[PDB]
Amino acid sequence: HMTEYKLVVVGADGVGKSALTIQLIQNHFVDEYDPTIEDSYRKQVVIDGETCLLDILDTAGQEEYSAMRDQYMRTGEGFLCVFAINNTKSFEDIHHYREQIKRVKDSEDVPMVLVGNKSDLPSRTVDTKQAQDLARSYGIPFIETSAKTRQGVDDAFYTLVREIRKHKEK
Ligand SMILES: Nc1nc2c(ncn2[C@@H]2O[C@H](COP(=O)(O)OP(=O)(O)O)[C@@H](O)[C@H]2O)c(=O)[nH]1
Ligand SMILES: [Mg+2]
Repeated sequence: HMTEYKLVVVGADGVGKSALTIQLIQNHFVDEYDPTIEDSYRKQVVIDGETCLLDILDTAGQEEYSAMRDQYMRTGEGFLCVFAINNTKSFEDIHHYREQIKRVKDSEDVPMVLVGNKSDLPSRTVDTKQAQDLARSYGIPFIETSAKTRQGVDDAFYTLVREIRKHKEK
C-alpha cells in the first residue's frame, strides 16, 4: 500500500505552476495550458524506497476559492511556492504566498520549497543569490526548475516530500 502526500502548488499566474505539474505527471511540456483550470492530480512514485501517492493541487487565479482549494490549503502537507526567474514581480509576490500559508497553518514551520521556474529562458531578472537570500530567511530549500527541459522538476517535488517527512511522521 501507498503513503499519500498532499501537495499544493501556489504562486502568481503565469510562472509555470501548471507546466511543472504536467511535466511531473505526464513527462511533457505544455506551452498554452488554460490559465484558469484548477484541479488535483495523482501520481504514484517511489521516493527513497517508499511507494507514494502524491495528491497535488495546481492552483489557478485568486477568484473566490472552491471548497476543494480551501480544503487543500487547510489540509495540505507541503507547498511549492513558485516564481519565474524572468518575472521579478512573481518573485516579489512570494512574500504574499508565504504569508497566506503561515496564516492558514498558524505556523512559521510549514513544509515548503521555493521554486524558481523557467530556468531555460535567457531573460533572467531574479538572480540565484536573491532567491537564496529569500529561502534562507524562510528556512526552506530553493530549487530552480524548467518545465520545458524537465531540469529540477522531480527534484522540487521530491524535496517537498522530504521536507514533509522532516516535519512529521508519514
Ligand atoms: N520556457 C519556459 N516556458 C514555461 C515554463 N513553464 C511554463 N512556461 C510557459 O509559461 C506560460 C505559463 O505557464 P503555466 O503553466 O500556464 O503557468 P501558471 O499560470 O503558473 O499555471 C505558458 O506559456 C508556459 O508554456 C518553463 O519552464 N520554461
Ligand atoms: Mg495554471
